[PDB]
Amino acid sequence: TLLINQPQYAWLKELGLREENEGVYNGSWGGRGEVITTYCPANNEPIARVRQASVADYEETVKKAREAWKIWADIPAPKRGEIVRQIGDALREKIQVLGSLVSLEMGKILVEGVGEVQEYVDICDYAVGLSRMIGGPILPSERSGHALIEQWNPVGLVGIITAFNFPVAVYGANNAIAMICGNVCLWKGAPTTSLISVAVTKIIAKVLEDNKLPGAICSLTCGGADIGTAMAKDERVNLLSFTGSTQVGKQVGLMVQERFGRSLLELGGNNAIIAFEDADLSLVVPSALFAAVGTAGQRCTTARRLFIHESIHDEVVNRLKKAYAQIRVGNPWDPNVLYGPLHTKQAVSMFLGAVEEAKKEGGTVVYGGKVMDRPGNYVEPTIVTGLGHDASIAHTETFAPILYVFKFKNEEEVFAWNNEVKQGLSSSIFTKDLGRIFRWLGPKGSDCGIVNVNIPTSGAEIGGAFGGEKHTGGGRESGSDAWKQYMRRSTCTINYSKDLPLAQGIKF
Amino acid sequence: STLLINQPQYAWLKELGLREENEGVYNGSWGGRGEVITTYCPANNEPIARVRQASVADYEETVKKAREAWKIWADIPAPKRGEIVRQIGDALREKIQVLGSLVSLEMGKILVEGVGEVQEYVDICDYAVGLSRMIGGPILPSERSGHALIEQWNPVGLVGIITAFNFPVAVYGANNAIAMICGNVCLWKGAPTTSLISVAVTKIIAKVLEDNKLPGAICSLTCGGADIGTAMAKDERVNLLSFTGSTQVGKQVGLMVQERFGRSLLELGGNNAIIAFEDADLSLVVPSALFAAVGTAGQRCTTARRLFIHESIHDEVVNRLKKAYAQIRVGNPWDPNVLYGPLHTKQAVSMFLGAVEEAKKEGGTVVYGGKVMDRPGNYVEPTIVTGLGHDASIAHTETFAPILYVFKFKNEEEVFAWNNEVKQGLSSSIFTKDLGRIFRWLGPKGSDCGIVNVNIPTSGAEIGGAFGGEKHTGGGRESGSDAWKQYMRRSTCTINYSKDLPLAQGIKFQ
Amino acid sequence: TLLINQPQYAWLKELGLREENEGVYNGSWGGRGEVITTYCPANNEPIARVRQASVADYEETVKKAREAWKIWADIPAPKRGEIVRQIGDALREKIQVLGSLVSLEMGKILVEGVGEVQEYVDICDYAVGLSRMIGGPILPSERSGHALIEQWNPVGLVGIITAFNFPVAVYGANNAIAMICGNVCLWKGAPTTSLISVAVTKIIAKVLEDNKLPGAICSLTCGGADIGTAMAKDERVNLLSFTGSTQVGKQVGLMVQERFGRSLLELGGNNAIIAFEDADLSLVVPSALFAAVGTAGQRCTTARRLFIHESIHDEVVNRLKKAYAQIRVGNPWDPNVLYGPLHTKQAVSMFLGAVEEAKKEGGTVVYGGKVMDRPGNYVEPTIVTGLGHDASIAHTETFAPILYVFKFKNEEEVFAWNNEVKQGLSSSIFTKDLGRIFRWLGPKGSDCGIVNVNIPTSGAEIGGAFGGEKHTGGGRESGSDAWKQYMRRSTCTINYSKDLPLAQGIKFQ
Amino acid sequence: TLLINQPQYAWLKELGLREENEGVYNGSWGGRGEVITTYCPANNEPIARVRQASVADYEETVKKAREAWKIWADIPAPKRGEIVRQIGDALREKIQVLGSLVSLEMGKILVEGVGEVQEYVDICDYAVGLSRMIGGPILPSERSGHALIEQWNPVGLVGIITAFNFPVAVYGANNAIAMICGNVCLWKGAPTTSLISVAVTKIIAKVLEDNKLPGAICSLTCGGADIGTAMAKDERVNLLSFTGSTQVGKQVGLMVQERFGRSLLELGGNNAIIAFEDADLSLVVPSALFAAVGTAGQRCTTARRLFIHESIHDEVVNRLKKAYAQIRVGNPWDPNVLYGPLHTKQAVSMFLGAVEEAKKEGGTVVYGGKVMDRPGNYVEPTIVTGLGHDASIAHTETFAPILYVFKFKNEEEVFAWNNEVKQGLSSSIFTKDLGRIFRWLGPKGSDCGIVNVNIPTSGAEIGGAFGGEKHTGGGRESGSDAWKQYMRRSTCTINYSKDLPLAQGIKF
Ligand SMILES: O=C(O)c1ccccn1
Repeated sequence: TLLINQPQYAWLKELGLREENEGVYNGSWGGRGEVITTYCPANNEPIARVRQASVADYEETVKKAREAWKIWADIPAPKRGEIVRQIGDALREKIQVLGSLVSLEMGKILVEGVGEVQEYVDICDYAVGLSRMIGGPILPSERSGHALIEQWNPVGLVGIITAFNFPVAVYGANNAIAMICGNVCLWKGAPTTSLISVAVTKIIAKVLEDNKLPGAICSLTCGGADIGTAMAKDERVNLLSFTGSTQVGKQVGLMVQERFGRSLLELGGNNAIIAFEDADLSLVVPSALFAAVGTAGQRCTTARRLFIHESIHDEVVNRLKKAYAQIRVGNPWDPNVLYGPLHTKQAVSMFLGAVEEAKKEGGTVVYGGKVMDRPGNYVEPTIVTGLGHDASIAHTETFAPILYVFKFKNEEEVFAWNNEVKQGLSSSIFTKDLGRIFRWLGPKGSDCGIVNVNIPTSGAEIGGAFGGEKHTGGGRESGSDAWKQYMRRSTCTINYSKDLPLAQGIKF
Repeated sequence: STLLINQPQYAWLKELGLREENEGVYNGSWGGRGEVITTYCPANNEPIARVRQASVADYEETVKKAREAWKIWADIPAPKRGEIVRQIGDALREKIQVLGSLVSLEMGKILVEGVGEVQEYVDICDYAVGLSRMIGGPILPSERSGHALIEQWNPVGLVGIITAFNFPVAVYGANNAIAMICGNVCLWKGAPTTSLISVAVTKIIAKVLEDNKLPGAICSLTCGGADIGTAMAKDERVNLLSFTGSTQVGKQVGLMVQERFGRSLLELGGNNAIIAFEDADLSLVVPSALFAAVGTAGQRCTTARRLFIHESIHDEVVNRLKKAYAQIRVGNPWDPNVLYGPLHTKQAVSMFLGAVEEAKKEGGTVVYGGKVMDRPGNYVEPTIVTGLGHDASIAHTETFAPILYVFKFKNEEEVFAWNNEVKQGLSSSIFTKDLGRIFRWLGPKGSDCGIVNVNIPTSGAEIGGAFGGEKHTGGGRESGSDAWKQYMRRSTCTINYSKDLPLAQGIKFQ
Repeated sequence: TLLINQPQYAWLKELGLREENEGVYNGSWGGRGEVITTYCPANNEPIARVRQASVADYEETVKKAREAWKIWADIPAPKRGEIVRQIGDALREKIQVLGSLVSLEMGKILVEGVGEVQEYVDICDYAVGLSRMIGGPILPSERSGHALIEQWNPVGLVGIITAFNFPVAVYGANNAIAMICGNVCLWKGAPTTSLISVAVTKIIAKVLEDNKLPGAICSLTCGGADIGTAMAKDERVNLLSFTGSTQVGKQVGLMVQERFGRSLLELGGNNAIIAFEDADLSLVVPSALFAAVGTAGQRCTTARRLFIHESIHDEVVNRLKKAYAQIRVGNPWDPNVLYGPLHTKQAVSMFLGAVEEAKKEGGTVVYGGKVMDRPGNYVEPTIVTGLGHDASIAHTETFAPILYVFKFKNEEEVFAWNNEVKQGLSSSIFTKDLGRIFRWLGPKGSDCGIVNVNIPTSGAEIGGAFGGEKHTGGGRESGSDAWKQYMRRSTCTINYSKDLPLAQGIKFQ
Repeated sequence: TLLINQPQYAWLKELGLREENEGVYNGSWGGRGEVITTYCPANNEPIARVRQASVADYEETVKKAREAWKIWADIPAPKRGEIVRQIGDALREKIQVLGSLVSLEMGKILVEGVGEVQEYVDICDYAVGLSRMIGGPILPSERSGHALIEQWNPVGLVGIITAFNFPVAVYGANNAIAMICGNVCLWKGAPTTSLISVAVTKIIAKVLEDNKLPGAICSLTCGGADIGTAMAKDERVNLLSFTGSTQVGKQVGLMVQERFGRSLLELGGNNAIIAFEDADLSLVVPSALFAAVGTAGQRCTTARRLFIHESIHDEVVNRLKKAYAQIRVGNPWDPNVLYGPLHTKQAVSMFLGAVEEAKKEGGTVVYGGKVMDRPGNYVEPTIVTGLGHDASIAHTETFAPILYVFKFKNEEEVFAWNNEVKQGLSSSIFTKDLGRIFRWLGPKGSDCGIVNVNIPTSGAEIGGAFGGEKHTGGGRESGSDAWKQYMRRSTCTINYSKDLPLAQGIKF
């Protein structure tokens, strides 16, 4: 009955999962909330069960995490990095089976499930180096006998709320950075990826316990919106990193602002690719396909708007069509598959509604647009032509593989059309024009947090800060100085003299 | 005759271009179709001059003109924008004494502090000029052959700036100089009771812009009250809103800006503590506490309001503080060598009396001061209260009045906790010679504030570092370090200059 | 017969100059060495005289500079920055008359003279900001109870030797940066630009004295090779910044290394411009003209090699010839003059020798190649085609306006030819190809300190670090973190605890 | 008679060592130069033999390294970091046996041998993070339509000459950083630690080979002064990093400067500890012992001068004497051993000469001063009192455990006494005075590259740049932005417009 109780899936026990799993970890495993069953999206069969957090579970866990912080903040940052390095090795030891679980419970293809674990592994290695580097400048005081220094210290407890579509890597990016910065973490993942959240936490818990560290340093409280909301309102959650829908994210942002907390918001995108007349069409067509259909269109960075110069529009559309027809559909863990199911049946319903609404707004389905007749949550990847750039359905983010195609003529209007949506995550132009590229990157260019040239909207690397502007929420994760969001800055002046000169020469 | 600006002894006000009635809207053009306000001298309760504030149409027209000017301003390279800011710096230098005198007249702080406040603006202009050659991000090594990876920084657009009465020049200036070199345009709304100062500052800046053939709306002014501030917080065209003011109002500003996914920079109240350990140099403690507590008549966000003294030295420090308080020269604040001026409004005087009375109700002892002074203007005695518990309600209330609550302590850990227990988190100071204690105060179990000082008072930051607080102080930073990043938007940019398309994390998709 | 005594040169007195000028400043003005007369290269007439430094002058000045350092290093960097700001203002007030002196004594046209002073003004502005910023990171120690910080402190006395061709801005860039970093300076300029060194030193001296600072913070000892050799051997000169010829610079570098001092070497260039087949020729032709004939070809960053793709070589050469013919020649202070004299008579002999050797090596002089028949050191700007890329004359740096033009076909061979010389100062390519640009900026591209795209090889802005690789000497000036060359780094670990955790977990007890 | 042929030392074969080993590696192993035998300094028995490089070997190896660079420089820096990370893992796998070999062939005790490999491991970790970080700023050009960027690129071939006393960690610090910066390396170690050089090179060669990279990326040419001099004069060695004697390093710097190459010089120190009257004597005494007798006084950072305030001089000396007596002498692999032999018999001769000269200069040997009666190069750790601060013998760098102890009265004079020597590496004060600590760190304080408070002169951590000033030569290794010495800076202006504005507004 349960897939975990079948021999074809026995590899699941290599992650320590069983028929019913505790979904609270705070140094002890438990869970007194409702028992959830998660299902495989490729065939709608139940996998295994997870005991979620009650409100009392949440309360005790927050309290144990903050107690653990007293020990953890006293550990020198490079020694904290050593813990994160060992997390990276423990992920390496299980990268194949953990990525297989991502494919089974979430539904993305195996190379992407494994790639998502690799992302976590890479940010661990990055964080280990950062743990010898984080800090601020010593600055020259205008005052004799005074030192001026910028200090950075952990904020305390970092709550981390993640979404279904990257159930490993977003948590990992938040976790590795927050840890070397001296914070403790509390994780609430998507309820429909509870087994993944448990498996990752099992890997981390062993590293902590092997090092005789309190496990609440990386706490887990599986649950739904009630846990998410409690975290948003909890003054003891010093920083709340939220990855999820723009609609829920706005309310998270407001609840955290109400209590003068700190939030890091990673919200939706409505990302555009723009192909100018001089673009390399050998580069445009596969870039569009990967960015539109990768992860069955379920990335925040998924290419949802394709603008093509009038001269090459019909040619690119025809070529994209013949390439969609060759997409290989099947079970996401089957090794010769490019395209798996959507994550939920609700997502199929939303996809179907968006398609029919695109038809009612005057669009033409030139490829796809049908729910597939097969077990699971499969839909056809879809191309829609003929809508105006400001069509209501086009300015809506639908987490589904629907690509809206538009004509354009001049650079100035199409830069404006890129920027006219409420979201601001990723953006790509394809062109060879040197001038046009630097204008794209400049103040009158793209307004997004990711601004790419001759590569698609998705698949960034960990060395840079990841996030967006406008309704994408403003937060950054991973690289550059994103670590600063997980710490508090102090500006510190130390008088080591016997005099008291005042700034600006004030003679009191 | 009744207006100060029409008396010959205050004729120096006209060196700032101020007249009997002044336009309070600037956007390239001077206007003001809203209410006319009269601002008053707190040292003698006489009216100074009038300002015609912004109507709603004025605000609407100014936002549009600023955003039009941004199209031109954003195309000027940063170093050339720095040259404009450098010229603003020179303009303030040439007016520093008479502008500081106006700050003393309309706001009420003493002359060395009014001049010192203009000096901060001059300092931040100098800083921003060098920064205009420096702002940007790293070129990073991509993991992909044939790709570049670069972090770009670009202006957010229109920066709205809302300021308070108690620093009517320096807070605007720190926001303005940094926002300008970062390629933003600005829209200023100051405290209505310091409207002449806002007008005078904007006349200085507008001349530099116009002399450089630039659209004046780059540094716009819309004088007005809470309805204008509320419009700025609700306006999607205001890309970043920097708000300095009360915690209560700032919380509502932050919520409104978050409601529209705007950006906000919040600089709210403090309840700042000085802590003197038993080993402290008392010859640094007593003068430092005096300046931090009675400076600006106790009306700074960074004013010391809580003084923790080790039990072994509590009585002696209190006695020496009392003797120091009695020495303070009181007078008109624009008079050189005056050390103590009036509170900004009559209401503040009443709230001073209110807090003193509540402090007595809660069991405290007024060991010095506590009364209004018998003279013209809004003068109160700088006041010292002993005997309250550290958790007394009146001691957890920011009041822009010169009242210092003094507490005893014994142990390091408890007094760090008492520093951290309040809702605000702006500034903090310990006085001690102990090396370990100092690094613990600066560390993760030490002060939770944005300013963490050792052997100096809570007030008087230099411009080279970032300025701001944590917790209910709102989290914004101004001035130094990389505070400039709050005025720009980061983008992480990958440029494929090859003929292949390898994907991150080595993912194969064919 | 001195120019300074003629009515039309009376503006020289606005710089405090007179008939015979003291060439030593250390708080007081002096000079007991040989008196030198400098001459205007536009008419070979004498301008004025400078009393140079004796050994006793040099000895007394080094001692005074190091005594002043005790005061100067105690002044907070932002307060030092305020001094540099006032130097910037005193330069702005005299920019026209100082530019004019640069034109008269050095010989570059007035816009470049004024523009060189502007460089110094610009870097003052930059340094004022830097004075609030210089320092190092606080780093996380692996040891509990320990702080780990990087401190930066001045080296002490910075000796600065400069050349004739940029007699203001190279000193200025070293000066502003060394000053905000807490160092005192000792200047020895080119003897043929002694009046410019004196006039600059007078402007700075007034600012120091006006601020009640000891004037030896910016000391001057005008002299020849004897003073520069003394500086290179002097253990009291903590950093020697030397701008000049590769030959002299190599010996300076050795002498400083012999005594374990620090040196900043800014030496010669043999800079190439490369025009690919896809280049905007409306960009190539004016860019090549400016880089090759600007300052009469006497910049270290002057373009001396021009690589043009085979397809466009003849078209570019003809357009450049037509462009050379339209250059306006005359007195460099006269309006709209774009080309003035070479700096010395010796430079004119070198110009002629290089051209003869060019034809000997098989070259073809397609334009110029002769001295002009007029007073001063005027030579025709010259274009030579037909040499191989590795001809001897083309690998030698001659401070004369001679442009060597080469054909190429493929990108990899021409990148290599850029890199094949001993110098490594500046380089430039003209192209629209996005991949070619990033390869030129990458590890298999240009090996130079300055690597440009669609602009010539000369005229840098101050925001970045300036200098070259290979025989150019490795030093950097002005922008980015060039300031670190003027300071010493310390790595400082502070135990504030009551324990002694050892690094790498070594248990030794 | 060879220890490697005794079954007692069979653990050496875990490092791939044999009776006769190849001392040249460039992807293949060889060596046509003289065969050197290295000896164990604790018993003067021969360990094994190494075939050193002939000049022909060196020429062949330089050429192969330069060709390998063309491949290596094209590998993206993060992927170069992945190679270094694997090098770090390969060292972890052999840390005990490699640490034992350091103790056997060099002579330091086992916790320090192991700890020296740990330095290398830690710098690999650090460099892995750096590999995603190295580069320069994008700057705002004053010219419209222009970009201004600071690029950093590899210099090419980095020659690395190391010394006997840290035969692993110094090479490692140079190697890990140079690798991620895109350089190839050529290593010439101390002839008397040739077996250590081969063993480290064997570990790195396996990683390179497993990753299908040319082995000459980390070349080795074992040899003496002829190889070292060829490297210093070789224009193909773009950067030469030299750790060693001040006398030899001066000639290396001159030879490199003659050819306009780059050199990084890490030379000797004459390092001082200063104990003020308010110092915690419980910190002072152990720190002085570890810093003075650690590694039998053979570190470049060894404490050789101890300045004690007059009021506490006698009590500190007496307490140090009572402590030196409890130093445990034995073989450097025997357990609980604090103190081993000197590296050579010549070092013993220099030791006796220095003790004899110190006595003739008026010093009193208050502890030690004599050769130990046992096999190997053992000498007693020695304390000398009574000398003036400028005594001739105290201003020699004798690489042996002799601590010269001086009195002082005032801060200004003893700071000057710290600074009066020719070397400028490490320095340390013990005090509680805030004002004195910040003066020591400031412009009138220590003139050294390492400036410590309440910790001794040795044992620095990898996060900061390591090196000294004055006759210590000025190079830096390891942390902060020391990576910049291994790369070349370029300032790059890109005109993406159709206009030609000149800098400073010059109209031509
Ligand atoms: O530290 C202070 O008192 C603060 C500084 C910035 C402007 C307002 N006042």
